[PDB]
Amino acid sequence: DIVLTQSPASLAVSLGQRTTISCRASESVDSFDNSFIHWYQQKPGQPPKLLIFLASSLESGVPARFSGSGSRTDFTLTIDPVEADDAATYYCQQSNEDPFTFGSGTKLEIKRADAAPTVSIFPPSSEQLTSGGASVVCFLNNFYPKDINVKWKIDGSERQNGVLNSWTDQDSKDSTYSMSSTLTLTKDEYERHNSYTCEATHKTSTSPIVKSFNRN
Amino acid sequence: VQLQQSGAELVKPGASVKLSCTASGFNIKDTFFHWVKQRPEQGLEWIGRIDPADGHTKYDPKFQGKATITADTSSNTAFLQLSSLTSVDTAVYYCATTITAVVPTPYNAMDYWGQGTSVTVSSASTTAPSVYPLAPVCGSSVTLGCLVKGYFPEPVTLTWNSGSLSSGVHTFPALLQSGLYTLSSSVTVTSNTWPSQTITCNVAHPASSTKVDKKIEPR
Amino acid sequence: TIELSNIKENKCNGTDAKVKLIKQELDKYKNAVTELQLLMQFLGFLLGVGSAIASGVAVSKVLHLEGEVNKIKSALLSTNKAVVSLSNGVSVLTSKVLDLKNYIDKQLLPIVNKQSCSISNIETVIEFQQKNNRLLEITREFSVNAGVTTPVSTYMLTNSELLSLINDMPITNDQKKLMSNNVQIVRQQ
Amino acid sequence: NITEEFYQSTCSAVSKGYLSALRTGWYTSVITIELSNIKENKCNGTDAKVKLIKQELDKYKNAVTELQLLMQFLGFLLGVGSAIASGVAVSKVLHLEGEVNKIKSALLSTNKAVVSLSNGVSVLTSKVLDLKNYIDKQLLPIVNKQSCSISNIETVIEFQQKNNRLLEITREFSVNAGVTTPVSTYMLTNSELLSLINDMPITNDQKKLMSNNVQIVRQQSYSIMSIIKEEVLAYVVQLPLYGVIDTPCWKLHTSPLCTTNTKEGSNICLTRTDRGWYCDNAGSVSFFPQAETCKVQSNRVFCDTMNSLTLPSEVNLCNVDIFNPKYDCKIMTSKTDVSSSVITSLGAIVSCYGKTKCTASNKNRGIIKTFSNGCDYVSNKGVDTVSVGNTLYYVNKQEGKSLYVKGEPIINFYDPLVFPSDEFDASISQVNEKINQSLAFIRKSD
Ligand SMILES: [Zn+2]
Ligand SMILES: [Zn+2]
Ligand SMILES: [Zn+2]
Repeated sequence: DIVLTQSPASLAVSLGQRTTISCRASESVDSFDNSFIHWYQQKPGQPPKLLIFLASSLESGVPARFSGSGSRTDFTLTIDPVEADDAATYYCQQSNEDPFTFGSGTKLEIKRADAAPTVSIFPPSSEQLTSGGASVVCFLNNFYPKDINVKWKIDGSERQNGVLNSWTDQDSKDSTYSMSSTLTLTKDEYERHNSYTCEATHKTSTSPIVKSFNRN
Repeated sequence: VQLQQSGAELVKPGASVKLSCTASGFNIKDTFFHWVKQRPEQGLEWIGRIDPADGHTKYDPKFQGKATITADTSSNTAFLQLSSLTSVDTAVYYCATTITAVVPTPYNAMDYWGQGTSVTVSSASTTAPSVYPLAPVCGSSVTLGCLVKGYFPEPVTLTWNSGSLSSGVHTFPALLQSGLYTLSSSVTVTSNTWPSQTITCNVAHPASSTKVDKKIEPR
Repeated sequence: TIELSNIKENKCNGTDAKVKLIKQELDKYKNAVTELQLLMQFLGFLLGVGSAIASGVAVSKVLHLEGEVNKIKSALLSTNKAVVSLSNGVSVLTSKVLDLKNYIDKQLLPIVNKQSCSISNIETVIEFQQKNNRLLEITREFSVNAGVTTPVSTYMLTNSELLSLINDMPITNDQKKLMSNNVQIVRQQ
Repeated sequence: NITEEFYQSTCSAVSKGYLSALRTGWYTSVITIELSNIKENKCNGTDAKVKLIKQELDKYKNAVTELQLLMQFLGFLLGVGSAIASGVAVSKVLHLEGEVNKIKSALLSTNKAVVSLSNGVSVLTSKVLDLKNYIDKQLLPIVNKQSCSISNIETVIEFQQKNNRLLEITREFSVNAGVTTPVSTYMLTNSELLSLINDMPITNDQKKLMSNNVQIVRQQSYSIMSIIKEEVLAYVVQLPLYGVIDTPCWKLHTSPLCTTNTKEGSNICLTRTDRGWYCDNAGSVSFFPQAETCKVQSNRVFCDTMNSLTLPSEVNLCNVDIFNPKYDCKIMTSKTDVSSSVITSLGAIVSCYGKTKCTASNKNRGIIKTFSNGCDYVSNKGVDTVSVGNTLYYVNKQEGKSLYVKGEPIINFYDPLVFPSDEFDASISQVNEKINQSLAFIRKSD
């Protein structure tokens, strides 16, 4: 099978600059005059969208900010200028030989000014407490960069068992991230303590962001 | 034009499943169809292609016996049957064709894609979700939440005010913990909107045939 | 065997003379394929009654079976001559005398989709009708004879193709030299 | 589907599964090509682009002028038709005054119209090629626009395609004296012929039949040159219309039946002479003695009642009991005990006489049967070839079950002393008449 090696695996690019992605083929993907390489853009939750077909042909309806180049085993996708919507993963694909093969992907991240998270903490719902469970949810919204640290403290001592963290993918409009941290306890154990504290350590400040509540 | 694929699937190990992809806006006799597999955090794997006009198929041999591609011009539908499933078959399966092209080739690029069919292989039974409203602790803007805990399998669909409240929403990917899925969603509005205006979390789980609406109410 | 690509309906709007020829040729080819698909679906009195093509037809009947082509198709993917054992047990030699698929699917149609059907270089359309010409005559001869031709014309089997077929026939050098020096009679029989 | 019965008693076989598609009459259409008479081209000079258009216009103008010059056993029982009488009859009507103008006016706005000719008959007419408008309204305008040195080379090639068909038509008719069969692809393309069938006054069952066998229809059709008055080339297309379809049909195969003694002379032989195709239609049975002339595709038989006899249904009795009183079966007699074989639908009849080596062989096993002297039969199930003397016959491999009807050979009921040994079209009763005349006249003298 033809193996397609894409590089870099991920990269950060500022708005308005030009950038390039590489796709290198194991064998040549040319027949006669044509290179059977294609480029697709995929954003989380959606199927891929075709950007460039054959080597350099821009698919109809795709902005002329995308261009393709290359001839035999070496191919390039260029985005110029980079926009906020372009945060996504890009795949190359060959169809010169069966089986059709895809590259392993290049994830494009949009670089923007640093932003501290907006933190919100939520005590367990009245229905869940009736259900005999107790989850404390903490939202950390619209921050940059993705790297962040969350610690849960109960009555001032750290607790890690039972924490479940889920990040969103980069927002296509404002290039921020969001993440959800849920500490799940039993109901009986929840109402045996009083202080619940949610600590976010982010490069936007040396002192961590602390949000807490006391069980009324 | 539209390619509409069938819904998410839960499959016992060793059983089989047949996926469908019904085309609207064009006759499938006039193009070629491809199926593409995408495992979570994996790459894309081309399974094979079909010419619906005569049944001609070509597979990646890796999938031979495992994948069977067929088509029915009468209902304008392409199919993928996956046989004798194991956990490595848990993946998203896509339909695809060339339509945005002067002449359709089986070697042409894939310019239209179905939305994907999410196949999960597991022995576990279906479990309906619990839906919990998250009101703020008892500023200029306020953030409300909705927690959908302990369901199986994926997916669930969550909206705010029946979809009319879309800006300021963050809906987070589901995760497995202890064998079931947990997901949550936040919505941020100005503090003048709530609790002044009613805000309701809408959660549907097709697999368990449940649909509940939870209004966010102050503590 | 002749390798063909089935051309699906082209979406070429425009009345530029260049487009008019490309579309004219693509439709001309599509008709031949459709035409060929229609085809699958004193003392003389003492002599006695043979069935001239009973042997050839018997081979032809086996080829109609499901996926008998794939046996043929895989055998000739790497060379142009292979012996295939059919479902009934008969091993018969098969020959690929022409590969029109690779030109159409990987040289012509890619240029069509790239240049939005407006061909720049007229030489590629003349290239096409020449590539296309033999298949058009083969389908004409069959269309006028209800699928059975005698003598075998140079469009059915070129002169070098037949001479090469003779070398691989299970016959003595006396037979090969006899047939090789009288191809025009061989064609008539 | 198809089955077969071999009658050992009379050395013959009947194949029964088939279905009829009998040509019963004709349908005539008038095909027109609208072409223009061109004035002399004033394009002088040998510029390479120029010479091609001038050459192509000249091929066209000569072709028109060429066209103008051109317009100025029991087979013997059958009887003699006139194959193209109908189409020629229509063709002559087109010569009458303003008949072309009616045709020309009818096809002015569409390419198909039904025209009532002067004699009253309405015929479909088709304009299959419009060289008049192409030349006068696209090509010659582009020449004057670009002063004969065409910038865009594709227009001359566009013309050369249009002009080729008119050149092939004029080439064919130059060799056929205006009446051809089968009708060529240049005369009527496959798509045109299929389109005529949809518009013909016949049932959808007949339209579907003809559409699925255009290559047979094409072979049974005639193309008759008519006129080139005005700016029109007209020829008549004569199509077969199959008035009898899907009735049961059966083919009879026959072979010589002889006594089996080895002594060189003194053998006496007997042959059924009614071999051929049988199709019952309209309460009778239509018999086609030359089964070569009938064309078979799958299990459907296309014959032509021009080559038939119309017989009582009682003919069928000859297969089961040759001596029945209701029909006098046709036979031939000889002393020429020659070996031969007749390949049937589902097997082979082998009449093996004298010292001939007769064998049936399998592709894998080699020789698998050696025949005794006499008339016998073998099924195509286990047998691939049959070898009689130095003749190797391959057997039909059409699928179907055959069944052997054992019986005592009919020839054994005749003694060689009174047997009439030269009768080419005699009958069961006619041989008896010559036997009784010969048995009494010789006996009475003693
Ligand atoms: Zn199933
Ligand atoms: Zn070759
Ligand atoms: Zn033979």
